[PDB]
Amino acid sequence: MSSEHRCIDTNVPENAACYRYLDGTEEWRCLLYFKEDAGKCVPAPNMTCKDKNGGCAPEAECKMNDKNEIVCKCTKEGSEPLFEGVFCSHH
Repeated sequence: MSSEHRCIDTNVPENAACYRYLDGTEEWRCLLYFKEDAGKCVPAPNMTCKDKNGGCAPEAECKMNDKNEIVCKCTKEGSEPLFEGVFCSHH
């Protein structure tokens, strides 16, 4: 990820990613196969797309793979997945 969007204000939970937006706000999200609860990212090995979009960014498409794997897709053109699609960004 680009250095400008690394978080610098938030003490990020374990097993979470964090993105700092242009407006100065920061958002942390648990990594895939983890689920958020009060500041902790709990292991969630069989979470599905029905539970908060599988942990994929809200604007992403979540698909279940044949192996029961979560596949996030960033659909906007020139959008690319960060952290396997927990966030989607331009380039």
